[PDB]
Amino acid sequence: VQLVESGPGLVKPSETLSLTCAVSGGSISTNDWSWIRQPPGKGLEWIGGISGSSGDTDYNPALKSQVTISTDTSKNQFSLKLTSVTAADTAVYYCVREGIVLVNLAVKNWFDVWGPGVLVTVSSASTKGPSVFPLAPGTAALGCLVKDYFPEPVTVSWNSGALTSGVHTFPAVLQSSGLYSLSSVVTVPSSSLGTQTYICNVNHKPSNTKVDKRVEP
Amino acid sequence: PVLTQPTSLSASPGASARLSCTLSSGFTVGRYSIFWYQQKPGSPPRYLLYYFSDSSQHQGSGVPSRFSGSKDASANAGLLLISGLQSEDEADYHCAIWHSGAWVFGGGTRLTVLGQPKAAPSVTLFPPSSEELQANKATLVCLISDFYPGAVTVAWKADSSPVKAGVETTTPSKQSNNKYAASSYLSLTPEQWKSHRSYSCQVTHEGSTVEKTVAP
Repeated sequence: VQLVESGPGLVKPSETLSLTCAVSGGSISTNDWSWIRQPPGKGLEWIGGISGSSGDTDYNPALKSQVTISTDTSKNQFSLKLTSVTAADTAVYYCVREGIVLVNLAVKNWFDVWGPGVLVTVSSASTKGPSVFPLAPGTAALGCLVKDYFPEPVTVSWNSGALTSGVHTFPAVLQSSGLYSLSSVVTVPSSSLGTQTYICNVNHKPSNTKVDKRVEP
Repeated sequence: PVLTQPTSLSASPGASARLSCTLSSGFTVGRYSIFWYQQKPGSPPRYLLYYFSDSSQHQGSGVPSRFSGSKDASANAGLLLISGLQSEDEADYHCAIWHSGAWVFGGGTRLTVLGQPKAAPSVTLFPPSSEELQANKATLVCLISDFYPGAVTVAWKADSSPVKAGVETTTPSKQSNNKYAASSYLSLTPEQWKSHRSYSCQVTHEGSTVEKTVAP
């Protein structure tokens, strides 16, 4: 049995998050199913469950007003609908087939078969190129701050790719504004600061923008 | 929370891991079945087992006997015991219980199986650039590197007072030297930045805390 979550990776706040779980090598009608999500860097949260046989549902009480979980036996799918989303709904979403076993005549349910999960990001932001600011400096650390761009990704190089040693580019953060930010840093000899030119090259393909920032002491 | 798990834990290969899942006092652990899941990077969680008592428990299919469940009544906690630790056992371990029409999850414990020497983090803190300030913005950038295991906590301070608002922090990831690095940001207004004596980025890693401070 294989589960594959599908749906838009981006949803605007107050709008509706919709996701479909395609199931192969198994029948929807003969099992119970659940949606579970995991915000970046956080723990798991059970959204809700549905009985493939009765169609009855059980939603997380803290999410009651948002959740709709339905089934489509025709195409062997089951879907999730989250209305009026906010930044709290940014997460990796998993569709799951529940396991069931009887122990001492007691029913035990667990999360048995999992899909790979899909990231859904909530942001009101539209496509926007980055603003690049210099992070001015034995050895010396200098960098550039790649601020307020959307969407991911960007790539960073130094001196058009001629500088790779000691270069470290960090993962992006999602700010409360709905825009991304990251930083790249390189460690260079202090004596090179007055002789060598250091430029960070930032490439943001989604907006077709490249920004080069000369970083000076 | 209902279920409290340590954020991280580390142990040596071949040793034993004891992962705790502490239930808040309204939830007597003796009354609940504790479910455990194992999650490896970029991959969905995997059902390990559930445990209620010695006579009421079940192992997940394909899950070796070295993974076992137990309870600590005096601590009101569910336990996941792992013997003969292998490097592959490195994962995020989640506990869960069922209560009143809903599943409740713990925060998950990141277990590291030690595979290299421990190392305290190096910290570099950048003040807002002149260019950013002139664009009516201010960002403090705290770069953290060269640490192992890959679990740290980041706290920001305005003068000596803690600051939570405007903080974003990345999950630690390995660099080319096989050690971990992460980054944290503090967003400020130019006036906030200029009106304070100093701001600090404070990083905790196991028994050490490293703090860097910048001033306008």
